[PDB]
Amino acid sequence: ITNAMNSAIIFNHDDPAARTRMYPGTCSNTHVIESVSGDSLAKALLGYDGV
Amino acid sequence: AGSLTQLLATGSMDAALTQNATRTFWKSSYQKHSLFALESINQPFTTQVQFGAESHITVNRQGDLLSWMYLKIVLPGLKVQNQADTVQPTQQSFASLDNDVAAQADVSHVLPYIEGAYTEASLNTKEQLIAEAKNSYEAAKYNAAPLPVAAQMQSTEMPDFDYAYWTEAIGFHLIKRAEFKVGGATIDTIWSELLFAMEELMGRAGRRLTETIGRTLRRPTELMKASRQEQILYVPLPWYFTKHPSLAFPLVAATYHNIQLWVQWAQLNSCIIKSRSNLVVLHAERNVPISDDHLRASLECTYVHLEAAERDALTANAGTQLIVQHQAHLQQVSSNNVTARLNFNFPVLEFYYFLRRKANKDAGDHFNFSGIGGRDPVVSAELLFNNTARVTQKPAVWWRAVQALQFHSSAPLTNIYSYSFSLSPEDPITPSGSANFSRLDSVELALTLQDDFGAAHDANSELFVFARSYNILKFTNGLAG
Amino acid sequence: AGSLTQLLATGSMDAALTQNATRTFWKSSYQKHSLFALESINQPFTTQVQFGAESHITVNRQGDLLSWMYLKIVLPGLKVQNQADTVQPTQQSFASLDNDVAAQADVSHVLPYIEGAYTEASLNTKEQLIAEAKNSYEAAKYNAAPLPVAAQMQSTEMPDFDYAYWTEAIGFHLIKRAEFKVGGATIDTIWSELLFAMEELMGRAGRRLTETIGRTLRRPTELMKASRQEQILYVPLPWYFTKHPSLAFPLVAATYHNIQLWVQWAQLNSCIIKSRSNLVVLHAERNVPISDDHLRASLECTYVHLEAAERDALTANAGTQLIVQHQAHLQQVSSNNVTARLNFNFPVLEFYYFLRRKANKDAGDHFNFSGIGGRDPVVSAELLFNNTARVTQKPAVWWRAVQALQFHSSAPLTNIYSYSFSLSPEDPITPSGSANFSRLDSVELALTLQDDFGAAHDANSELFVFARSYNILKFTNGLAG
Amino acid sequence: AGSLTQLLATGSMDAALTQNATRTFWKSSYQKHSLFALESINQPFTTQVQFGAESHITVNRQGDLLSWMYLKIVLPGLKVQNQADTVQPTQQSFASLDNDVAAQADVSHVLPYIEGAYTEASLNTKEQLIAEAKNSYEAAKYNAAPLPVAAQMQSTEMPDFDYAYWTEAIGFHLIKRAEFKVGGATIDTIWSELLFAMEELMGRAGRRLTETIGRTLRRPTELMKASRQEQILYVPLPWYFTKHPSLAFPLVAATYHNIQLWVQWAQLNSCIIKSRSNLVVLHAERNVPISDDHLRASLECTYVHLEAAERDALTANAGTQLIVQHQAHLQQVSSNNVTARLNFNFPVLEFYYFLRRKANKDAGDHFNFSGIGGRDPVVSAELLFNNTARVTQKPAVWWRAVQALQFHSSAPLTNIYSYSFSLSPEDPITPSGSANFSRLDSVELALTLQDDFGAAHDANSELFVFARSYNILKFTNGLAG
Repeated sequence: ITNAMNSAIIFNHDDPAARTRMYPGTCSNTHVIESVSGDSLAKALLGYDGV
Repeated sequence: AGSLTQLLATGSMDAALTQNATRTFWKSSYQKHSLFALESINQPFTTQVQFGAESHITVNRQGDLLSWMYLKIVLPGLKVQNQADTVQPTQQSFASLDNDVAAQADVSHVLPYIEGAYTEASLNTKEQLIAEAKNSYEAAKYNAAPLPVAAQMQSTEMPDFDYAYWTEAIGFHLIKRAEFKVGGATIDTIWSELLFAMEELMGRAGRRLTETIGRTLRRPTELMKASRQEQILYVPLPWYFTKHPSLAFPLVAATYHNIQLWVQWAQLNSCIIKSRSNLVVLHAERNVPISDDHLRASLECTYVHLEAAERDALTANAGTQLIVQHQAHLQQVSSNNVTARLNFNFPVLEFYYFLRRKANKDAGDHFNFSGIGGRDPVVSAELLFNNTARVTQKPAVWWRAVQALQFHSSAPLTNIYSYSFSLSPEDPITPSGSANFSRLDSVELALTLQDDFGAAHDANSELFVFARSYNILKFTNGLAG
Repeated sequence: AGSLTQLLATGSMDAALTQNATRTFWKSSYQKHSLFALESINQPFTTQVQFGAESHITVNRQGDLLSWMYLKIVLPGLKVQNQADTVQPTQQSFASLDNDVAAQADVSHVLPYIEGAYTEASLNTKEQLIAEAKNSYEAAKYNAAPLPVAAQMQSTEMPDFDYAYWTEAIGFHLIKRAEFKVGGATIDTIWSELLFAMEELMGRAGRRLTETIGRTLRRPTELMKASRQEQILYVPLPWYFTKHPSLAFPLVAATYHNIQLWVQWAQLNSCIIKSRSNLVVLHAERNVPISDDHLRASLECTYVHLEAAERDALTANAGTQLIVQHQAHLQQVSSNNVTARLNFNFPVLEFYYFLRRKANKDAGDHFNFSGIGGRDPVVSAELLFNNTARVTQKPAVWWRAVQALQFHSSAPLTNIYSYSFSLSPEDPITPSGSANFSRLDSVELALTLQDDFGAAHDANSELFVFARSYNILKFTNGLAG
Repeated sequence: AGSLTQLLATGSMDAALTQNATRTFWKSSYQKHSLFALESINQPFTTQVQFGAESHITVNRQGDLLSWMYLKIVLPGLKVQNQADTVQPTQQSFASLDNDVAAQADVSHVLPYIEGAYTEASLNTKEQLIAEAKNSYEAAKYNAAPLPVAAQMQSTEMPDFDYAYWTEAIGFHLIKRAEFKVGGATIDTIWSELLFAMEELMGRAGRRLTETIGRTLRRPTELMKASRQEQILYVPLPWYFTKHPSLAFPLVAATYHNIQLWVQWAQLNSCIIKSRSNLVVLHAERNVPISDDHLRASLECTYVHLEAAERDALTANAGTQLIVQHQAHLQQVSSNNVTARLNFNFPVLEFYYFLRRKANKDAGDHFNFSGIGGRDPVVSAELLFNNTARVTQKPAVWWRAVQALQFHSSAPLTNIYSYSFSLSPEDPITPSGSANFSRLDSVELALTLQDDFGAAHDANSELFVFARSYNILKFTNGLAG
């Protein structure tokens, strides 16, 4: 997903926390993350505080 | 000629009112005050905040006095999804409007008065038979004249869509108990039910806490609208020091004691009502099932900064503050006759009491103190000191409306009853009457409740009695006790 | 640096405000008080209580002072039966909604403006012609723009069943007159119309007497619901001694005088409104025609018990109390120009005035002080002292809204007008202005009323003028006068 | 035995409260006052009163003090006629409900979220697409849960006939600015927007200015009904001397200065809203197009007449009055981040701030301080002194509800925010805190507004900031300054 986002946005999963987090990558200086949407995958990865 | 003659038309009676007059209406006099500033500062809890848990905060020392204190609560927006569409449907149970336990409990009391084939009847016929049986029940129990069946068939226009909402006055309901502690000693304790009763009686017109605590005056459609998005609530904590500037808590005089607020939070299952039993409740932004870790709270404190001369004077001699403390008697009710033994201490200013049906609590209507069919749950009450009537038997309306009219800023919209020994129990600085319960061997509140109160589906209804009492907080050598 | 600099940034002007400051915001000071207790005691009338009769009670001596006083009224629930089904149909006549005398009186004023065949028209056509004639009347009399006919056709959704109800604010209406007597002398007198006017002007937000007096704010459906069962009303009697604890009536200082409350009760025929003219009104529990002996009342008094030292001091020297007494000028109105000659005495603090249409009174709407079509009955008023304008001609809104805004806790919802000579006429202990009417040869209130006020069907409309005046009650050697 | 034992059950702590008691509850004490009388006198303007003009009045010297001051405004009734039926159709443009600029501005923000063929859609389909796009916009911007489309389709039942009405709270809107002048110097200035904000925060329950200023709480049908006939409004001017009798302006002490009220009137085009764009608005009585000369106003002043001894004492030594003056910072808003540089002077008690959308102003809804879609226009605010946070970033609800709860008689129904440095900013005679802005190099109010605030159709939205500051008015040798 990070590679499909051209590393503009970084997705990282923390196995000790069992949590997925999203961070600004290469767009961090130019853009702000306003919102996240998508299908069942986006909801599954991010809808439950990253669980 | 007439206006000058009025000033000359004085006798020996006017001398008691106007001779050597020390005041004029035609010139303002003002007093000079010392320099001070106010600062509002928000502070996080020292422990994690979660539903059903206890959390505490150690209050920072960011000024010389502590004045106002608000619990800032942040609640997420709610969404709902069908359990069949959810990858993890396992959640705590919530009260649901398709399973109205309060309406079912009310129907249970009128079942003996239903004439005809109730079990086999169509839904519309069952509603008619229940409304007719309500008339027969009320005629038999209360000698009530029958209401037209059409006037009892109030359809609450419930929306034809799925929803969940935070319960009425959620800002108070969340605070099951809060304790103000100094040096590890509990100085005062407040309860959710007491906070609501205090707002009903002492809440001033045009300054009601409605939006600040998530209260809609029982309009479910407004609770639904508010619950679709994040809510920020500012719940006032009505400690003795928040009532008047001269009672502000002297932080500088208590330098060697930690000041702590402890809060016991409501369980998440009690905070939410849903349209249907088969819905999962989701956090609206995160799209995950709502969980106990979604409660966020912080403490907003108003500090007072003093000029050095006043700060030094207060540090040298803070002396004593008159304080009001709260006491509670909590009892289960299983009979129409109830005696509450009020083991309260100190000079009691006043007490409040009210009842909650088990069915209203189970329906998530936590501040509905009404009886069966929304009636007054108390028929009469008596107050006894050492088995002698201090207040002889009086009807519910006297304890609810006459006591509120005499001693309070407002009359309660709910079935809250009060009694004052004080002429002005809302004055925080001027004692105006009390009864010393530490010198009474027995204090009994005897209640006659409505028929069938605490029977069947209402077994373990709740009686709340709260008292306000005077005590003294002493400051000496940087300690408070 | 900034907050300390503010405390140092003082000049010669700040010295008048803050030099030698006698108060701090950062330390509470309280005063100690003497020991006292409050007791509420209910007492029966000495004579029988009945509709249309006079009853009295001799107030018991169950404490050292008398503070609050409430008339506890118990009204039976109402039911109705057709006169044809009743074994004894002979009852007093009651106002009925099928014979709306107020609506008929309003129609009578617009009859000259009805164009076309009114007598032969269908009911729906008559309602249209009346609404069009109302526009023509209001255009001709008031230069009013016409309202859409559909906006004037307010159907009050009246229930399609038979009912009777107690009139609006029945707790006040029942008290045609009450007299507080000491030693056989009348100390003060209050009237139903004055009690209502006092609650409109001085009734605090969140402490309105609504439930305590059977007032619904003109919602007939709520009066109907309340009237189906027994009602217990607690009507406050606003005597001088009920207004402040320091004015509590010193029972111990008046030992040789009987204290009496006398009450003249309203006639039963004036207390009830029914859906239809052919209905008999029954006592809901007893299933008998309602009669004059079904009125029940008792007096609820709050006594103060004093410590022996304060009781002995008060017995030795009760001295004098400043009192407010009420005076009344009651006049019939048969013309649009009315002059009321106010033969009041003593230092008058303020007066109230208002009008009642004969048609509103006959319809049983006793506290409806509106004019024709619900308009303001007063166009303008002037106040004259010895034929000199004390207040030049002012419009109704100035006497109703500006005077209430300046001097009262509330603005009246009805057409009650006031004028204050006092800066604070609601302060019971601090005189703040008066006009001495015992030194004026004439006091005239000149009124210009709406067109056709007191004409035709409103011949013998009523003008009420009430004044509040200062006097002194003296206590000496166990006597009061 | 128990009540006497309570009076004997005293210790060393009770001595601080009750030893040498200087007050009793069982005997009234009153103070005598000097003789005075109040007179209300209506006075015409010295210049012509017209819409969009400035007018002044020189206040007459008809007593010794000046107390209350009301602007008495008379507005004609409104009628409408089609432009095609009018012999002279040329009139100023008025806001019209067929051209709702506020609704069009709200739609403009959701246009990017409309999915499908909006341009070619039927009207009912466009309303559906707009409601769905509102859900998508609110989900994207606020993480809001979607509302059912049927709950967003609120039809305001607008009447199916032609009308025009005076805008909400027209009595305040008419007063764009008023200046109280003494000897040619401006003593204080008030603004329409400040008058409304002061009534929202300080307006007491049961004494709201509703009828006196033509305010309906945004019920257009009531504004229409009121606007069909002549309206008489009594707008209170809340000068320092109208707040307490001891601050009454001493006319006798200022004998050599003219006292003037100057009023800048609103433009007629801003005062009226009509059902349709093609209607001409007529004076209802005169049947002519409404014009700028149809505004009528007069000043109603309450004078105080003093006894000669008090008048002579006040003339010899009126001394100094503490006064509150008002200051204003008015700014255009074109971005979601706004910094207001508050160049106010003197000891500031408190400030108010609020925003008005350009679209709300252009729609004639002058007191609608809401954001886009009726939301709160402020997300958060911070207050800085010399680039140091005096109040760190707080959410809108803290500035609106918590500050009002702590310091004001009422919570605002509109998006008015406040902050007090005073413990009691509504006390006109007792200073209870301030910040001296004449000693701060910078005072900045930093605002984060809602998304798209001040963008596109809302370019040049307005920020209002008003401050209340202490000053001293001095009276010497018949002069005031």
